[PDB]
Amino acid sequence: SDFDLIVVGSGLFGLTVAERAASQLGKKVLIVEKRSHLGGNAYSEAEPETGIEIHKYGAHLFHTSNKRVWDYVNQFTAFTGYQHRVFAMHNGTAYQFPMGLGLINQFFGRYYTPDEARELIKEQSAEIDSKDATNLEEKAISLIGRPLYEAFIRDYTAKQWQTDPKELPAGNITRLPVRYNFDNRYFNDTYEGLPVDGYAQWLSNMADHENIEVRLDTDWFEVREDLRAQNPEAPVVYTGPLDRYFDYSEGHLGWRTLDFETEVLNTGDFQGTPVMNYNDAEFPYTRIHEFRHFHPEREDRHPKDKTVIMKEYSRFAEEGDEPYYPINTPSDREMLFKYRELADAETESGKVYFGGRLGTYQYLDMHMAIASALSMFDNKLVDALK
Amino acid sequence: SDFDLIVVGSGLFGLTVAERAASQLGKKVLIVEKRSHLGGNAYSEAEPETGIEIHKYGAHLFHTSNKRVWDYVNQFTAFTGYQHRVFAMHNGTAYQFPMGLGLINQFFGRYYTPDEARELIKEQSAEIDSKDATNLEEKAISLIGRPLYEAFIRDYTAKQWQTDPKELPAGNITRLPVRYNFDNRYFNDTYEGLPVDGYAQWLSNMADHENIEVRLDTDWFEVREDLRAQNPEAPVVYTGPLDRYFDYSEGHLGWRTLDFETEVLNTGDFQGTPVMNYNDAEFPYTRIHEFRHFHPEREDRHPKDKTVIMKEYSRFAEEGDEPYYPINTPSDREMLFKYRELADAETESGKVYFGGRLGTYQYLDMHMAIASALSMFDNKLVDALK
Ligand SMILES: Cc1cc2c(cc1C)N(C[C@H](O)[C@H](O)[C@H](O)COP(=O)(O)OP(=O)(O)OC[C@H]1O[C@@H](n3cnc4c(N)ncnc43)[C@H](O)[C@@H]1O)c1[nH]c(=O)[nH]c(=O)c1N2
Ligand SMILES: Cc1cc2c(cc1C)N(C[C@H](O)[C@H](O)[C@H](O)COP(=O)(O)OP(=O)(O)OC[C@H]1O[C@@H](n3cnc4c(N)ncnc43)[C@H](O)[C@@H]1O)c1[nH]c(=O)[nH]c(=O)c1N2
Ligand SMILES: O=C(O)C[C@@H]1Sc2nnc(-c3cccs3)n2N=C1c1ccc(Cl)cc1
Ligand SMILES: O=C(O)C[C@@H]1Sc2nnc(-c3cccs3)n2N=C1c1ccc(Cl)cc1
Repeated sequence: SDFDLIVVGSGLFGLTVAERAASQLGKKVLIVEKRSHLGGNAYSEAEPETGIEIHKYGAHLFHTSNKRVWDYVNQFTAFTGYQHRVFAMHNGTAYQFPMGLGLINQFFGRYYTPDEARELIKEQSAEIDSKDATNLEEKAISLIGRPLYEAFIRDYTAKQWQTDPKELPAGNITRLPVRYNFDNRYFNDTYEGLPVDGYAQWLSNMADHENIEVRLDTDWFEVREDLRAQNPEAPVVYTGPLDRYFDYSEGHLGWRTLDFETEVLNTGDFQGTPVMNYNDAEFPYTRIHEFRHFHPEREDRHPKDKTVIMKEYSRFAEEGDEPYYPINTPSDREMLFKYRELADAETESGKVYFGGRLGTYQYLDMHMAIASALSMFDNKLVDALK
Repeated sequence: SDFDLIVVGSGLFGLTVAERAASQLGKKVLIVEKRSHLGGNAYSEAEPETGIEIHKYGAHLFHTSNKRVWDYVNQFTAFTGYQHRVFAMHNGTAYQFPMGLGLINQFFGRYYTPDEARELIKEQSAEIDSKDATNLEEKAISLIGRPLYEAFIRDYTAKQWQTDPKELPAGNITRLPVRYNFDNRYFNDTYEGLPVDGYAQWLSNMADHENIEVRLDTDWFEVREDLRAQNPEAPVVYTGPLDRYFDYSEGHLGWRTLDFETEVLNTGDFQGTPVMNYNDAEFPYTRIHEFRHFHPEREDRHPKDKTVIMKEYSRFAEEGDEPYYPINTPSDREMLFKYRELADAETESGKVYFGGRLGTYQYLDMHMAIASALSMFDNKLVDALK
């Protein structure tokens, strides 16, 4: 028998689980990854012409307030001091973003003290009682007022979810916080940074252990009869699609996908910030990423008069698209439930554990996936591998 | 016989000289300090009614790109992650500051790309060519255009120096940088932070050594005859005013001083950011500091319906005002040249060394003082107090 553990999927969840087993329990791990590379969607690589590090599966920003995770993660990479900030384009003006005093002054046309702004938001949002809000539009209005909702929320939402917010259902927003200071640090986590040597290097490291064999370009469902037969004792951590695992017997869970239009441009700086949101309906893309700006420490390496940008587009994920964000319509929810029960059975009866973004039909930040894998390793995999 | 070195003044340049003396080459040192505390103007303390750390003699922000100084400095304290950011109040709008894409957008009314912005600034500063320009005012306009100059530079300059910019020489401004991106990190030094437990602590530990004894509330001139008698080959490091040493014999050197009106308010947040510049003439003060925002990691220990602010005012420094920034008028310089030969003759026949802001008539950042002190300690001191 070849392996004590089988991990399907090479994302942060899979990797963490495989790496812990390998180095903590001394067990032997096979990682079966369907793509040609490790790391799932966190994987990055050099754009050929500029050499700038880019993401083909979406921009990734590491941040966490979990010291265990931070310490763990720092075993495989150093991190830059990068602090993620975002701006929001509305009617040809780049707004300071997360809503706070900066956006408020730009928007309403004059400076508001912290107390004056609290009062402003209340006066604006009073048009509707949260109690009386019958949908998402009303709920949002009830929280931040119609002008801010109409300026920065409505269209942006329609683009991402391709639905009128008048038609989404009110419970979808519990809160829309306004910062009543000038703090525009996008994350409020203790630790934040980008991998000094790029993502690929970091993920590659997590998998570089003597007790780990990586199997790229290999669909689990194509080789699972063999592998199970040869390693009948070995449990399985599955981070693949949950509905696909059960042969879509309860239907197909709905995801949004993302399209990325990449351009190399003959300027050294296109927007002077890593990410520009586009809140208006008049521009089809949701954001533009300019990647050089993610690693300002590399400016000497970087082209002087070239930059790579990437326009992002939201779309329902169809036959052949990469699934990215779970949609969670009522049907999706009822469907998820049936699959969740089936999974419970499978785990008990089969020693097949489900994890990760796809495995659980749930969006996970990198640090939340890592935490969840540390938990599964602790509460389940040490016993199961004992 | 009792001391191998006397250091005058407990500001950073002195603490650096005395510590590098005691710790590294062993000698026993005396520090004489006019004032009732260590640190000079760096010294912080808690404000009674709120307990918030404040500087009674001006906000101090540590930042440097000298690793040696960074290292040295950490030997005595630890630093927060704090990054300094400034906002500029003009005609009732807080502006993103250092001039860059943000300010430009707020000011000119629409978003300019990095390239578009460079065009805009070129076109606006075309009005005066650089090697034209009689005065500083014209030089500025030559570099950034007249509208920006009048909004953000003119009155603010006039407030700090109490002079008409158009009767300052053009030479005073060489570069007037506008950032053609969205970076508003105020300093661009490699290392940056505030002392986790305040400056007061940090300063103590600089002193706190065995070969270091320090007399507070002690004027050098009131006691130097005795001390020089008993300890008569011990060279002196003088960091007091260069002109008061030689009894103002060649004139009084012109300095700026700052006054600080302190207010404790019935509100947890006055302006939502540490420092707001006031660029306009209708405001007597240059700057408002709200000190709770210097240390956000203590928002628990902080009150939640109180905060303390300081309005900063600029004035010509009287004798017995605390000198802050050298004015360098032509009379000032001519005076300075003769104070220098007086001081250099004094070093060479009295073994008194002249260092620090006050001893050299020269503004020094915290880290430029330490760097300076170290290089005196090397080149001048250890050589001649073998
Ligand atoms: C567009 C976009 C943007 C972001 C993010 C995600 C996405 C999609 N994330 C989340 C981040 O990618 C995170 O690492 C994952 O969500 C973690 O969950 P998984 O480990 O399951 O990753 P992930 O979903 O990447 O791993 C799944 C892997 O399993 C493989 N697989 C699927 N089926 C298989 C099969 N049958 N056989 C073999 N292999 C199979 C897949 O190929 C894939 O590599 C993020 N996080 C963050 O912290 N900050 C951020 O800014 C972002 N940004
Ligand atoms: C208002 C203001 C604001 C700032 C700053 C200064 C000032 C004045 N600085 C500069 C910094 O505070 C200062 O340079 C350092 O403390 C060290 O400089 P010196 O020790 O050389 O002068 P420093 O003044 O600190 O040292 C000399 C001290 O010796 C004492 N002394 C004078 N005469 C004496 C006598 N006859 N006998 C005994 N003792 C005597 C005085 O109390 C005097 O302060 C700063 N730096 C930075 O990096 N970031 C910042 O934000 C600021 N902000
Ligand atoms: O920017 C990001 O990386 C994620 C943002 S923010 C966020 N936080 N929680 C969630 C989700 C919960 C449940 C499903 S998605 N999101 N969704 C994002 C998002 C959603 C849909 C689309 Cl088309 C594009 C971005
Ligand atoms: O923020 C600070 O700590 C100082 C600023 S910025 C700066 N950098 N170098 C210098 C000087 C060189 C030479 C004389 S002063 N300055 N001056 C400042 C300043 C000057 C006058 C006034 Cl009333 C107030 C602040």
